[PDB]
Amino acid sequence: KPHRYRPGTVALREIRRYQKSTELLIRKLPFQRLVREIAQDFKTDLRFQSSAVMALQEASEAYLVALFEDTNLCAIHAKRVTIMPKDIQLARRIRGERA
Amino acid sequence: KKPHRYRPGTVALREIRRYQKSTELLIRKLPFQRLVREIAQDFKTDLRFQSSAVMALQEASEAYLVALFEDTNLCAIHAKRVTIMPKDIQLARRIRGER
Amino acid sequence: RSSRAGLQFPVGRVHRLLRKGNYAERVGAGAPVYLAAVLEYLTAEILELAGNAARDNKKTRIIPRHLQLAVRNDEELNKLLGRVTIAQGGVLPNIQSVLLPKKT
Amino acid sequence: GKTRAKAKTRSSRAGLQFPVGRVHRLLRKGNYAERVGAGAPVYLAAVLEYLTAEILELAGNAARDNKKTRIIPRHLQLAVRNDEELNKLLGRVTIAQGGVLPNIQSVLLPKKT
Amino acid sequence: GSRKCEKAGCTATCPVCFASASERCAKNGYTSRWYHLSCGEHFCNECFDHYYRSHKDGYDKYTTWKKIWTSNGKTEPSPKAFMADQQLPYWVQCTKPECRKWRQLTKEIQLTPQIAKTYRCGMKSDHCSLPEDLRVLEVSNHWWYSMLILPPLLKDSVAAPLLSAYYPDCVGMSPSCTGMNRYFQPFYQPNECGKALCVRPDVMELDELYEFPEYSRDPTMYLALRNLILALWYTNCKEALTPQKCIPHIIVRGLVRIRCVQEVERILYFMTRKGLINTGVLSVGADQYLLPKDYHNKSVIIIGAGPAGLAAARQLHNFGIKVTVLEAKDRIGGRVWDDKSFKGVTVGRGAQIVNGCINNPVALMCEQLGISMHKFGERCDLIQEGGRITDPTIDKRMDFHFNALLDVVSEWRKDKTQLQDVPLGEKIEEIYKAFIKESGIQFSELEGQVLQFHLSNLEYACGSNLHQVSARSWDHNEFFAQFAGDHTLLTPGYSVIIEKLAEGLDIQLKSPVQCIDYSGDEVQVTTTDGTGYSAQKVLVTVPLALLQKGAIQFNPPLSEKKMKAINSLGAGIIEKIALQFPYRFWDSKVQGADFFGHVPPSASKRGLFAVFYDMDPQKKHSVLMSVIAGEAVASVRTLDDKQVLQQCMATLRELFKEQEVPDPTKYFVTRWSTDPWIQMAYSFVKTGGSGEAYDIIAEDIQGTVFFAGEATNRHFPQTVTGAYLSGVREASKIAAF
Amino acid sequence: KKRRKTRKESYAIYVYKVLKQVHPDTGISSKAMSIMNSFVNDVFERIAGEASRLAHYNKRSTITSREIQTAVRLLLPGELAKHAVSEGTKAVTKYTSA
Amino acid sequence: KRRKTRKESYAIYVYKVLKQVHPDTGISSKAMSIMNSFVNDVFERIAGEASRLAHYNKRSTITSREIQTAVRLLLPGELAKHAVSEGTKAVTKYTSA
Amino acid sequence: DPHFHHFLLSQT
Amino acid sequence: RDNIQGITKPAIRRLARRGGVKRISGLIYEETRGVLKVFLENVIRDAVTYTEHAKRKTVTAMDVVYALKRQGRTLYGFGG
Amino acid sequence: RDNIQGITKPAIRRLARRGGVKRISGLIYEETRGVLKVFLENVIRDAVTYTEHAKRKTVTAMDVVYALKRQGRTLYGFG
Amino acid sequence: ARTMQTARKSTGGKAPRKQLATKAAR
DNA sequence: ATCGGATGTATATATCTGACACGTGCCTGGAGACTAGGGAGTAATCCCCTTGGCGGTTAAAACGCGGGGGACAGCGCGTACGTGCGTTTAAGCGGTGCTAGAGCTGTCTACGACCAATTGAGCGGCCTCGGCACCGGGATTCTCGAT
DNA sequence: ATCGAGAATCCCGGTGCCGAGGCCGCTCAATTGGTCGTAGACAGCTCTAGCACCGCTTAAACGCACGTACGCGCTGTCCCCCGCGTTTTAACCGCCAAGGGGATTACTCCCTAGTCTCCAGGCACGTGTCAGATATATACATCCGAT
Ligand SMILES: Cc1cc2nc3c(=O)[nH]c(=O)nc-3n(C[C@H](O)[C@H](O)[C@H](O)COP(=O)(O)OP(=O)(O)OC[C@H]3O[C@@H](n4cnc5c(N)ncnc54)[C@H](O)[C@@H]3O)c2cc1C
Ligand SMILES: [Zn+2]
Ligand SMILES: [Zn+2]
Ligand SMILES: [Zn+2]
Repeated sequence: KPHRYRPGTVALREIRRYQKSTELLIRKLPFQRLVREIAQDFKTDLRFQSSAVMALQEASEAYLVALFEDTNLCAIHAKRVTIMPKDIQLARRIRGERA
Repeated sequence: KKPHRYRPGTVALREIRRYQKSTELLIRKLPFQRLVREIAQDFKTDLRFQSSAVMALQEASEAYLVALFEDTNLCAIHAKRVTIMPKDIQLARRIRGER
Repeated sequence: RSSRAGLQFPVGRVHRLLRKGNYAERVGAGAPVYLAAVLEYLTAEILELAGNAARDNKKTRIIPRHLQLAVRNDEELNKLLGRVTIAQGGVLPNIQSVLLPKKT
Repeated sequence: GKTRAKAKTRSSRAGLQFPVGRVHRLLRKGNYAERVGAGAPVYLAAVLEYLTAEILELAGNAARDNKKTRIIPRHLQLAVRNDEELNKLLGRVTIAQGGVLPNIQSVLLPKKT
Repeated sequence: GSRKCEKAGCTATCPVCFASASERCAKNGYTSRWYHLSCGEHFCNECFDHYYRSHKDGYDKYTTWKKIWTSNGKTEPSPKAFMADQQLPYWVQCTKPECRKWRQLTKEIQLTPQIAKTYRCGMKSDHCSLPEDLRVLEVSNHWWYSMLILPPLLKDSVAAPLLSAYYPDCVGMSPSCTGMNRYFQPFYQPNECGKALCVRPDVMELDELYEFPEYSRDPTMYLALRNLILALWYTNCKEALTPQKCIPHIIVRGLVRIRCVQEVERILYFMTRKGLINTGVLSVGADQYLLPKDYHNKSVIIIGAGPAGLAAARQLHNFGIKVTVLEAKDRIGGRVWDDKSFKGVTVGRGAQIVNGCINNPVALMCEQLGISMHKFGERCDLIQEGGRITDPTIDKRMDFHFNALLDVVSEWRKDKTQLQDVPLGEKIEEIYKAFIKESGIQFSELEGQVLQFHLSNLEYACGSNLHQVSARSWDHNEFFAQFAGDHTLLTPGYSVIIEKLAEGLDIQLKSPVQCIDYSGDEVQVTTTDGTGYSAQKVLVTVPLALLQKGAIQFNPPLSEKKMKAINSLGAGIIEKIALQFPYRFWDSKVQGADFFGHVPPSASKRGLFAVFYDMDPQKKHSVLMSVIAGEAVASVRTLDDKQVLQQCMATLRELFKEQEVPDPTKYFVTRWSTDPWIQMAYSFVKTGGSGEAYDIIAEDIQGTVFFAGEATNRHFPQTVTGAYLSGVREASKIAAF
Repeated sequence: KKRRKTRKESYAIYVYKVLKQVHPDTGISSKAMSIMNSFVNDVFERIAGEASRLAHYNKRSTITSREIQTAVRLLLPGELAKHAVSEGTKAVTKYTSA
Repeated sequence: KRRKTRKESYAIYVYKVLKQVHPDTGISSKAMSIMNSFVNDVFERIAGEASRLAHYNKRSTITSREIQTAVRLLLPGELAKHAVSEGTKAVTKYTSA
Repeated sequence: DPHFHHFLLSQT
Repeated sequence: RDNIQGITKPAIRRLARRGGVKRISGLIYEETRGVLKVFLENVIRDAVTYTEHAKRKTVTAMDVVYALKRQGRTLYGFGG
Repeated sequence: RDNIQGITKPAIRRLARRGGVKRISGLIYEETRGVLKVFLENVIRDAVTYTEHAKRKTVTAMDVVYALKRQGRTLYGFG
Repeated sequence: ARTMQTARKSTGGKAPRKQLATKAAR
């Protein structure tokens, strides 16, 4: 008798897990290739220490995570429970991100 | 003959053209001055102020309040509302990190 | 002869202000020339945009309103000064488009 | 003709456990003032000892209260973010391997009976 | 620990703690230090620490109080202050007549006025027989107060709500605390311009320091009691204020309350004698006298039964002093004389207006009588013969110029002495001509006529043509604080107040005094028919004109100094006409205004009915009143009443030219000028004269012959109020002896 | 393998000592130790810089303990300021008594 | 009798650059003091960044190259390019004399 | 300041 | 009395008009006085801290331009 | 393939669910790649200048922690 | 005296106004 | 959907008045010409630590496929606040007075750099085991589909 | 409305292993002890600028009516995104190779603090205009009914 819990049990339970855990999410080699690719524009043929790639990973996840905190408060303040891109644009504008 | 009146919003929008257009200082100087002195009595007593310092706190008051209505107004417009409400003030204060 | 500088901005006064703020223990030769050149550039275009945006108010004296919108109109000068209030500045005429009264 | 005279250090001249000499050298060697006074890093080492004791204290309380015997940086995350004033000193500071203190907005919690 | 007190000279041979706040209280035993509040009140070092030390249970209570005492007061919150204000037990005096013992209330009991009002010993055996705490007697030793650390501060003073602008502890009240006639404003408010009959809540007046020198160092206790007394008087001015009524309203902790209660009686009697309270038309009879039997043995003859004579007589009588009033005429009142024969209205032949009701004795007396006054509106159109209301711009233009002329006069006089005095009228004229010369400006005939109206209004005020009045001194009295607030029409008339003052006094009518002899042991007074009177003291209140005429023979004669002052003032004069009509013909044009002005056709005629007064504020009856002033008083002296009436009606038909005016059906024309025992309306300063003249005339002779009357009041000349106050003044002087 | 390294500094044994003072039988991990190290450096340049410009405003050229008291009363929020000043005066006076 | 101290500004220099750009067009005093505190603000940002940048490379000397890097960190983009290009114009125009 | 004094309390 | 209240309801209206706010709800003014009160409490606290350190009884304008600089709200036009 | 998509769709889901986000719309992912791209462009534009000033060809950890500190986003745990 | 005037009071020639400045005032 | 009061707002013209651009004087900080120790460019090397490749497994990513609930447009109904007019009312002004304290300048002095010998103290190399993972098994709890 | 699969989550138990903690040498930065010009507490004046006070006008603030439109709750309707099996597929991991570049230590040397004097650049200080606010009268631009 297959029966999925619902739209929200995987969500809220998985929010309890991925708030509760500590480790770094987005994978090492695609992120590393990303930083090298953006790095090629300002200067050719760079080199990275590995821990610096972990550092850009950590600040990048913390900045995105805080952005989803705030855009979540944005869309909840519209009596919605779903992030939509104009909410992202709002928090980037409200915070001051929007140049 | 007796109507003449205007819509609720013509005096508002023309008033936005005037008070965005002008620049001068527009909270009255003696109630503001007494306000700064009465807030100032708590930390230390029997004070003395230069006048231009009271002008300077008047500038910080207008800058911080006015910018807070900028972001509060974008908050309430992002709710498909054209009227700000105190929860929007609370939202922009949490987004700027003022708690 | 006394004519030695013949450039722009006070190299000696800025040089004093680099030596007497405890930044390094010692300050090289070419540096206040460099920093003076940069500040003359920045000063120059900010007063230029206050120049055209002063002539748009048909005046001759630049008041701080002209420095307000003279900064806030260009992107880069605004991004250099985005945390700085200007006294007697006011705002640019920003109006959100939903407030514009529409009709037939 | 002697430079002994009870060869003592300092931190014990003030009753602390912070390096007055190392902090003192770090105040003289960052170009903060051409002269640096007599008892300034005594005062400053006192302030930093209080702050260190506060954060490590709350990570100790949270360290028992999440059933370990060793402070990990996660306990520094929710150790710092639970006091108000320590959070206000560190509100612009990310700390790595910290994660997020568990916050759930009220509309996300289920609308059960 | 010790058994001795910190304070040097304290006679407490056995200190005990009144606080018992600490579980460690020393009681009657040993303590490291006994803290002294008074010779009979101490608290031990343990209870001190109980509040003072942060780690003690009473610290909260002391810090909270210390905060209220900060947002509310200007004295430092010391533990001793906290004790005297918060912990000291109350004391209350047994009200049983044959007991009257003072009792300490248990520390939890909060004394109220109701408790004090009815308290008897034991109120929670013969409780009244238990000996009085020995500490009570000590309080009445002069050195007792000297060894009080802090002055008493009253709680819930009746004066409090009137003083919310002052620091409570600066006016004798406690920082930890908290429908009157609008005309009662006894206390100066901070940063106020002067106004008449006001006292500073925080400072003793000169006469007060004189009577109570012991308070010059610290006036706290006095001010609290004086302020309370005034507040109580004004709260209910219809009853004599007695110590019994005050005592329940004296709320303060400690034995000091006993000292406060003991002082209230002294201050009450001083206030009464001086005429600050228990005054006005308040009447008091045998066994109700307002001053102790100590003042009673003495006697007085008062000459004249106008406002001044009757004021002094009322005061002295209420004091318990033997008084006889001798009046020349067949009626009392003097320049107060009301006609009650007009339909539905009372019309004064003499005084009827009250100039500045705030703190005015007249306003008080109206309160006591339940009388309402009518406040004048501002509007007074300047109507021309015949019909035209003066253009508002012309009106404003000439008002400005008129007053500008007064400014330059006040500027001219600054460096002139009496020996260089010139008539106000002449000075104004010259300045006016010299201005038209200077600036080519030229005024129309009407503009000149409007200026004449204003001049006429000055003449009405002074009771004289302006060429008689001093440029230097015409307005001398304004050097002193004047009566602020509404000017009113005393619609029932001053006679009601007069009647009330005189009621039950010993007054002899038709007894004109001719001789006063004060050369012997007591004053011999003889009337014109030879009737003899005698008393220890005599007060003369006859009008200035009668003093000038020398109608009373003084032996020994008045001093040359007095005579010069008497003659340096002018016996000012105006006359009134009242007219009754069949209907209110002026309503259309006048539109409810209390009065209207009459623009003079010429300078010579300017004082002939310059202002007309609508004598019914209810706008129902039809009575007009007008005045004859300046030159016009002379022009009317040979005219009979009918002729004056004819000229007034001719004037009205001019003022209301474009309409009809009914005939009057009843009228009067006054002849004060030729009333033998009066011969005037009110005094003014003649050219060469000084305001000091009023003081000189006021000066008693050898504490035996006293003077009152409007012409003796330098602060408040001319008025019923001023005359009334001069009588109160003299009653105080006479009663002191 | 066999060659001189490069002398280095830290705060780590001091943070370990205060850990011995507060909860004496309790461990700490290595990256948390580097967190506290960078924390002590971060606060150290905060009040050091506040001492720099706060001493620059008054036309002085000397950093004394009054300046550090003011600057701690600027960065430390409130209750965190007060006990820092009490420990600071206790360490100044407790130093000075010798 | 006795006069009073003073205190420098940039107001004559700001006036001179204004005379370079739009020469027949004046300036008011509040805007002059705003420009004054503006150039003090940028001066302390760039000198401060020179301090934080010299304080990393174990160096205790602020030459012009550190000001080049610190300008290439503060000023965004285009005016960084022309700013640094004018800086090379003034170093090279200086030393070639 | 004679101006303000209460009339009945300045009779010395 | 009640200095805070001295910030008038039309003044908060006027600052909203400069901000580009059309319509203002009911309890905006209470919270507006509260927010202005908090901001002036922090700025005045830091300015007093800047003024007690020079041991001077008088607060100047350079005091509070410094205090506004340190909170990341720099304000030109008064020096420094 | 995803030249820069790397931040797979479930990876952005995992970061959002660390942030406490229940339901994610459709175009969120491309904008999220854009915002992350802008942030990294500024951070390593500033970091590469620190690596260029020492004339060194290898970016270190102190480089990016210093350049993060300057942008007001200070990050402990590396130096 | 001027004080006798009710209707159409004169105003010119008045001495400067004095204002009690006590310390007991909050 | 057009037309007209009306009405707030843009357009010359004087007008005082004063704030700014400017001329006089001065004094001290810019500069100019030396020296000197040291910070740093510059070479070369040590080695190590970044890059690169390659194979083996596979957790994660991609993708297809239900399906339902969340966004959103309509819509009716209340209320609250914008608009405008009579009342007040205290803020601005504008002068007048008083002296507390910023600021100046001088006095005298306790205190931080300069060296310079002396040493243990924190730091790196190098052990060593106990706490956290970590399967591995097992009872609890919560959810979701039933009554 | 309330009760069972059953699946995720929490509770002990041996294992291991390795990273946390500790110990032994050991360079060098703290330390101690004197000097020394000097920055700065400290005293005192001064005068000036902040605070206090009082009267007058009035723009602005306050307060009452009123109406409509803005907020907001219900209703339906669609679809986009959540959830879960199935494939694949590329990330992770171990190890092996090579050297380019970071860190080090030394070498040499130019260069920027440091001194003393010399003078004009800017900066304090009168000054008198020409730019702008302020009426002041005057013809457009758009709003708002009412058609
Ligand atoms: C027409 C008029 C209008 C006035 N308007 C006003 C006004 O509007 N408001 C206002 O306040 N005041 C007004 N006054 C003035 C006011 O009435 C007087 O100032 C006041 O009455 C004077 O008081 P008095 O007691 O001093 O003297 P009086 O009233 O004059 O009385 C003196 C008494 O002394 C008596 N006397 C005289 N000689 C002898 C003697 N030899 N023996 C015995 N008795 C003697 C007289 O008979 C009289 O009874 C007005 C007066 C008049 C005449
Ligand atoms: Zn006791
Ligand atoms: Zn005693
Ligand atoms: Zn009894």
